[PDB]
Amino acid sequence: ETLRVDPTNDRLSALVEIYRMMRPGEPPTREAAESLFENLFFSEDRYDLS
Amino acid sequence: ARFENRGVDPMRPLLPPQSLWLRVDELFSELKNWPRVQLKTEHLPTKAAN
Repeated sequence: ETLRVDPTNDRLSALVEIYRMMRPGEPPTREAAESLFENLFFSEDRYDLS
Repeated sequence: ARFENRGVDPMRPLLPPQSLWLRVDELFSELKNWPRVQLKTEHLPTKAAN
């Protein structure tokens, strides 16, 4: 049912939606979205479980 | 590259560039429809129309 309620089928619009919910406005690109999502949870710099 | 760079963002989606532009092969086809001159900065050896 989460797949049904999701308005997203492909990954780029998913990263767009992530970009918009993190920061509204400022019309996104691909690379800003991929950069933001990759540094959000997968960067050793800005995210670190001890 | 710009098109899929902004092939995101359901706020202002875009048409595929095939309508707003020719393709390169489409150009080089229509460039066989007109008598054409090519000026270039070196020495071609020898042939007719040259």
